[PDB]
Amino acid sequence: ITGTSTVGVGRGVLGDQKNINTTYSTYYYLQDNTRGNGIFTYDAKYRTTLPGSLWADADNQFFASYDAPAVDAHYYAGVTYDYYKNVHNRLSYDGNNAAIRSSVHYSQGYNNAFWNGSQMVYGDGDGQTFIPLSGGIDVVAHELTHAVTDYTAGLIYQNESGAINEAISDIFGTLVEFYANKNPDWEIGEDVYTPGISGDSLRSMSDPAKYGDPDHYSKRYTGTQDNGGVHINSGIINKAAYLISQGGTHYGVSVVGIGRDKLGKIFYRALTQYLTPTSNFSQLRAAAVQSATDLYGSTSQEVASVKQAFDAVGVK
Ligand SMILES: NC(=[NH2+])NCCC[C@@H](N)C(=O)O
Ligand SMILES: [Ca+2]
Ligand SMILES: [Ca+2]
Ligand SMILES: [Ca+2]
Ligand SMILES: [Ca+2]
Ligand SMILES: [Zn+2]
Repeated sequence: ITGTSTVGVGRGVLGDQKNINTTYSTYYYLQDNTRGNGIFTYDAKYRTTLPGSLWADADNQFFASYDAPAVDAHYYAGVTYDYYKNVHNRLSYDGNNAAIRSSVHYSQGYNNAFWNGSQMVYGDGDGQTFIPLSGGIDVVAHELTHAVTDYTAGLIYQNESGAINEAISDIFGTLVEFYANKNPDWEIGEDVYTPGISGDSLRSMSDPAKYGDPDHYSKRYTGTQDNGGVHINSGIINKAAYLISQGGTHYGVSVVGIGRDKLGKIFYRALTQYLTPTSNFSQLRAAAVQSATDLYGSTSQEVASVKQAFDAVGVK
């Protein structure tokens, strides 16, 4: 909407206070004009119609329970925008400052969040498996990274290309979590998963097998569930990315870590310059090797570590 840029204050899903960029015109709207062509957050009102209504508030204070998922969807979209702009010189998901739109309170008891090809969508969870999913910065950034993928490599959401698509979202969701630097880790969804269970998460990148996901190509899922295992076989690539950054020995293969920032540079270049809609895991390895070669040189430790990491997870 047309108005003037303002700064509200609210509390997120985990009870933390934060300032949010709003717009005033009669009401205060969750419309952040400071980033690209705007970040806009909507109320889906427990329905499945999208996007719902642009979030309007009478006083620019967002401390009600019902407000919390909107505060976090809006704020964490801003953090994710900042990460891509400041770290990768990418202006929003399309590289041209496309407006970022998110809807919260999607459906009833909905245990998921997703990018739908046009916008972000967040359920509130059922209160047992999940609390409102926008409370997880890694979840928000995972979603939005799907938008980046859609506009770049275009990885089809099935089989190996879909598992790469998912892993790319987990990698950058984690790197955004480190960027914000609030309790960062290599787990996915720990801030919103199972409020009644401490210390767990939806997935682990450092040890995917802790939740039954494969950590070696020989253990890949080959059936048809989950679009051919896109959230299962992602563990193989997540493990490789974790090893590139942090190092380790895995199935008797040693990997010298090169750190998160270089992981991000290598995978961002692979995603935006080398991957295609049907890339498989072997092609991802080649893309990462080439990206590291472009950035650091063919004889570099970075190239050697990328090769080590894919060797460790059985991808040639
Ligand atoms: N038990 C647990 N914490 N996670 C299981 C599911 C992990 C991954 N396949 C998925 O996200 O579907
Ligand atoms: Ca209010
Ligand atoms: Ca964390
Ligand atoms: Ca995490
Ligand atoms: Ca939990
Ligand atoms: Zn995803």
